[PDB]
Amino acid sequence: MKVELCSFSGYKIYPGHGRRYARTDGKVFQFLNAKCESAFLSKRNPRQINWTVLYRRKHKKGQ
Amino acid sequence: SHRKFSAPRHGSLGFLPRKRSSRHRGKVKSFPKDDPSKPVHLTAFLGYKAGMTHIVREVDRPGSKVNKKEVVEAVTIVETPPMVVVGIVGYVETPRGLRTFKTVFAEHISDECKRRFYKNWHKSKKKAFTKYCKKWQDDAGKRQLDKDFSSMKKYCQVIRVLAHTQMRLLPLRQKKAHLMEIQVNGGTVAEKLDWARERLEQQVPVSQVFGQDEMIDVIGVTKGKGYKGVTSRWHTKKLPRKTHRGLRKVACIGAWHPARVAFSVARAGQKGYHHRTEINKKIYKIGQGYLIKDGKLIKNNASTDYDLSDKSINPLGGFVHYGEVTNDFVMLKGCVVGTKKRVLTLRKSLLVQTKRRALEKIDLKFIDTTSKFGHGRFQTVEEKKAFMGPLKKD
Amino acid sequence: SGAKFRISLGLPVGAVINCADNTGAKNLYIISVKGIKGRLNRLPAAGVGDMVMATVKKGKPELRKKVHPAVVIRQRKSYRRKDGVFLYFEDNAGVIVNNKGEMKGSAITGPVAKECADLWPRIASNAGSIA
RNA sequence: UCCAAGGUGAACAGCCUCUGGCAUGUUGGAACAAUGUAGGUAAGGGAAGUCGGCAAGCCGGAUCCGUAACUUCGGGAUAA
RNA sequence: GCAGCCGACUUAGAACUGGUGCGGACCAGGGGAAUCCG
RNA sequence: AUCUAAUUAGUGACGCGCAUGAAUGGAUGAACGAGAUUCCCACUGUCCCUACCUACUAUCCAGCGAAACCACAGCCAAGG
RNA sequence: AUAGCGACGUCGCUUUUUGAUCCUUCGAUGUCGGCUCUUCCUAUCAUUGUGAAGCAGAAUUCACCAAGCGUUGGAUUGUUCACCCACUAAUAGGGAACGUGAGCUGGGUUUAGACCGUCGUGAGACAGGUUAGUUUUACCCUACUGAUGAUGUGUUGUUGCCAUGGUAAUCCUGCUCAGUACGAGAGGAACCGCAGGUUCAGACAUUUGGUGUAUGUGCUUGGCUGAGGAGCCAAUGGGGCGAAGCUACCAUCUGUGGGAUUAUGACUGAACGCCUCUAAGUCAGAAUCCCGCCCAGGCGGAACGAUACGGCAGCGCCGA
RNA sequence: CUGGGUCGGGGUUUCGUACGUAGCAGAGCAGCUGCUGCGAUCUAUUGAAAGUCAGCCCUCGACACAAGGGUUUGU
Ligand SMILES: [Mg+2]
Ligand SMILES: [Mg+2]
Ligand SMILES: [Mg+2]
Ligand SMILES: [Mg+2]
Ligand SMILES: [Mg+2]
Ligand SMILES: [Mg+2]
Ligand SMILES: [Mg+2]
Ligand SMILES: [Mg+2]
Ligand SMILES: [Mg+2]
Ligand SMILES: [Mg+2]
Ligand SMILES: [Mg+2]
Ligand SMILES: [Mg+2]
Ligand SMILES: [Mg+2]
Ligand SMILES: [Mg+2]
Ligand SMILES: [Mg+2]
Ligand SMILES: [Mg+2]
Ligand SMILES: [Mg+2]
Ligand SMILES: [Mg+2]
Ligand SMILES: [Mg+2]
Ligand SMILES: [Mg+2]
Ligand SMILES: [Mg+2]
Ligand SMILES: [Mg+2]
Ligand SMILES: [Mg+2]
Ligand SMILES: [Mg+2]
Ligand SMILES: [Mg+2]
Ligand SMILES: [Mg+2]
Ligand SMILES: [Mg+2]
Ligand SMILES: [Mg+2]
Ligand SMILES: [Mg+2]
Ligand SMILES: [Mg+2]
Ligand SMILES: [Mg+2]
Ligand SMILES: [Mg+2]
Ligand SMILES: [Mg+2]
Ligand SMILES: [Mg+2]
Ligand SMILES: [Mg+2]
Ligand SMILES: [Mg+2]
Ligand SMILES: [Mg+2]
Ligand SMILES: [Mg+2]
Repeated sequence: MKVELCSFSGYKIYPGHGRRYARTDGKVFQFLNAKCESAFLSKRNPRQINWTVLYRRKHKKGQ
Repeated sequence: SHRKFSAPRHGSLGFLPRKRSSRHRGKVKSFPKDDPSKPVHLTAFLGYKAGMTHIVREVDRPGSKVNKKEVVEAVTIVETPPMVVVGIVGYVETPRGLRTFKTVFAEHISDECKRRFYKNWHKSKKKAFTKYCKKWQDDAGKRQLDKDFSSMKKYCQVIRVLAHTQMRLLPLRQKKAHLMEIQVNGGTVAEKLDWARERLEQQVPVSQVFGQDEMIDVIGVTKGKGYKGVTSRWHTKKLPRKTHRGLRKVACIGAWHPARVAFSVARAGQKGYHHRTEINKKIYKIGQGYLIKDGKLIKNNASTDYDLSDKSINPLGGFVHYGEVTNDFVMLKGCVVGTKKRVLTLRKSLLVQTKRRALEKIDLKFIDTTSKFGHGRFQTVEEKKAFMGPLKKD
Repeated sequence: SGAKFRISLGLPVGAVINCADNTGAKNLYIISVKGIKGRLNRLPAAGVGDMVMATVKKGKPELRKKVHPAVVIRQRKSYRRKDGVFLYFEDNAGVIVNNKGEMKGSAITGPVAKECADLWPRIASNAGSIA
């Protein structure tokens, strides 16, 4: 297996789940589920979505 | 006039009486052919459907791309607590068929097995087999049934062990255990019978009935769908939108002069809850149930030699609509018939198989245990807590 | 040595797709799918890596009003790899080849699916990116 | 045929409310099968369906730009 | 030409701000090229 | 000839016109048309190829309750 | 002359063409096509097994057993027919009241409104063209699909047998064989393996996708409860995301073995001293047939369990 | 001394960070001589709040309930 990270949410992707996406200019992206996929397609910036690992890291929450 | 354009007919007439099954437990219509050369062994088992999940496994088949690659496959979990052998029944061939000759029952029968003999256990006085059981502790009964054993050995050609499941260990509402006759295939009738006579009132685990990476058959009852129209019962073509008296129908029933509706014409009616036997399902893993080993319990029955975790086969929050499985289970490739917590009959293969798919060895490297009650995200609670960190609830 | 696995097919007859080469054609009107027998009322459909017949509805004048073999290299319908990943691209696109297999053009713009690549070796040589 | 409130809004449009009125339009209860009648939503394709884009769907208000052929010189025109 | 006191809805411009959402419900023209006839 | 991959369709020409033709009006033509046709863009469950959801039915029950139709009636094959 | 054809003749079969007739129906059998769906025929296009070529291979002809299984997607036309484009293995032909309108549609024929051409003095006519033109009823009987139940075994229950019915799988590609056999060359096979796919069938929901009134959780328009908070109304207010459940070649899983034999090729072997597959006897033999696997389970049976109080009582077996 | 049922508690999961309070965070504006008010929004408490079987999983926490009722059947 190659356990790997979601492009938008930043969670952990397991072999059976998720969805792959290939843009016309390369840049293969990976999504945990339709939630993250729809956010990315609607071009939501992960920095302002609260439940995202990027948002938590940027706001220094946890640790 | 002929049809302008041909098309294969919808549905199959091989399953023609599309009626609700008269039975709820799958019936073994044909047991594997007997041969005295092989040693004695059972030929069938009873399990319960729990759910489905992934497996990641390495593929070994020269020629294809998946060779030396790893793929994910859907598997179905069947909980199979060990059966209890509570009788033996003999059969003799006659020119009119295969007639039953004599049944002999064990001295001790569990009340969970005696539930099957009553339509209302609550109001009953539970008097079943009370007078029959007295035949074992007196010399009159002992010499009554020993010559019966001798007569069965002399005149019987088929021996089937009457064994019942053990629903006390299942997380189900039902306490009335199922029971069935599992034919004994092995040597001659004498040893075939004096091998069951000590298996009487004893345990039979599935690990000694089936083996790994073996092709078996599953007999069960489909999920019921009730009264369904023709377009969903037979998957006929849907009529155009301009149709006046409905469009989910079949336009022409039949010609004129046959003067009757033929049995081959699709009609509305009952869909689902049919009896079905699907062959060639491959065992992937015969799991081991929970067991207490020196105080603590061993739970890692879903831990492979490539994963080395401590996760059980149960997903997070247990199997949806079934519960959690704690007994030895059987993992089958692909989907199987029936609904959740439905009883299934496992049957040994009727055919001799010499094929790459049949003889392929199986070596799993990952069993998915994420939650099925939604989009699961974490394999186990420990890793979920490690990723999340402390919460407000503590 | 290994034939392609079945993948979902989301390009029936009548679909116009991008032409990702330098032949000058900008459209590809799927006309029929090679190797399809079909049944009653069932439209022939093509997926990644399948040879089709196509016409150019927009492009260089000499490429129009004619029937060209073509190969589909990208599709937007999600298809499942045997390893268990569902993959789908941004657009439906193909290239123009002849019956033997080599491309009429010389270069391909954008990624090329692995199923197309390992099945048509000549296209994989010109493919800038893979999967 | 006469009388005609408040808000939104161009509006006596549609929607909500006050004064006044009414008890769901000649019956109720329990289920939520098929087939209907009336509404919706659908991956990828986009008329390949059909005699025929029938039906449904797209557009839609207002402000600022821009607006062709043709013309009976007025229009076309809310062109696009 | 100024000072004071009252005032009715408009129009334009700017900053800030929201997960690009803003005629958010309701109301509310699909478009173009041609032929026949009137 | 053009339109399409493919056109008994459409448009533009050709005219020997079975049987066109000048107030039994000929030709054209802006604007208009719940008029008749063809093509293109956009859009879509028309279709590939179906699925799911909602409301009222249908369903069962309490009460209440007709009508069309009816020689006698109602399982088939062949024969005459 | 007879691989393949076949003149001049001559004998037949079929009722999927048209005729001929007028037997039934005029107190009405709804009159073209298309859509949908089932079954049947073989005069076999492909596939299985064969025999013959002017069959070297490849390709292609002719013939036999044979209808098990397939026989497509579109432009033009109301079409049936026809033609073309493309794929395919093949795009064979037909019947069932020219199958099928209380199944649809109504484009065409075939009412009443109109227009034109020809004909007529005229009203009007035209298997000439054009445009618009209400498609009713099942709750009865049967058939069919499913659902209770009845029938005997003393009453009930559990486990079972199978008489009978139904029946299902199909075709292709790639690799290897092999650039080999064959052939001067160009070209160019086959079996056995291996990997897949088409059509069909039976399931199923881990995963992907669809639905979504858990009316679950945010957002938001107009109004309303004095305001905040909390909410509500707009026949589901609208719009994101969405559990469960249903559900898609739009996801995933599975799809089988024998027997007697047909065509044909043979063995031994007479009739007919030799010869002969046939006369007696024997062999191989297939998408055919039958059965198995699979679905249902008979006014059809089997084995086994328990068999009606403690105030009454009902029962079972025995007392030749 | 066992059983289910209701409620509660955990598990899972959906959405996305609640009310209140605090902030020298806030385009700015008004009043009082730096202070006080209006102010969409932002930050912290806050992966918070809410829902979660009705056909999800476990409980051994609380509560009451459960030795019933009716009609039949004989070799
Ligand atoms: Mg046919
Ligand atoms: Mg209608
Ligand atoms: Mg789930
Ligand atoms: Mg069709
Ligand atoms: Mg009402
Ligand atoms: Mg009322
Ligand atoms: Mg009234
Ligand atoms: Mg009414
Ligand atoms: Mg769609
Ligand atoms: Mg879409
Ligand atoms: Mg068509
Ligand atoms: Mg319309
Ligand atoms: Mg215009
Ligand atoms: Mg003209
Ligand atoms: Mg007019
Ligand atoms: Mg057309
Ligand atoms: Mg013309
Ligand atoms: Mg004249
Ligand atoms: Mg004149
Ligand atoms: Mg005239
Ligand atoms: Mg009633
Ligand atoms: Mg009739
Ligand atoms: Mg009649
Ligand atoms: Mg024949
Ligand atoms: Mg009829
Ligand atoms: Mg008409
Ligand atoms: Mg008329
Ligand atoms: Mg009724
Ligand atoms: Mg049979
Ligand atoms: Mg799902
Ligand atoms: Mg979803
Ligand atoms: Mg879902
Ligand atoms: Mg508020
Ligand atoms: Mg109203
Ligand atoms: Mg959604
Ligand atoms: Mg044989
Ligand atoms: Mg012979
Ligand atoms: Mg033989």
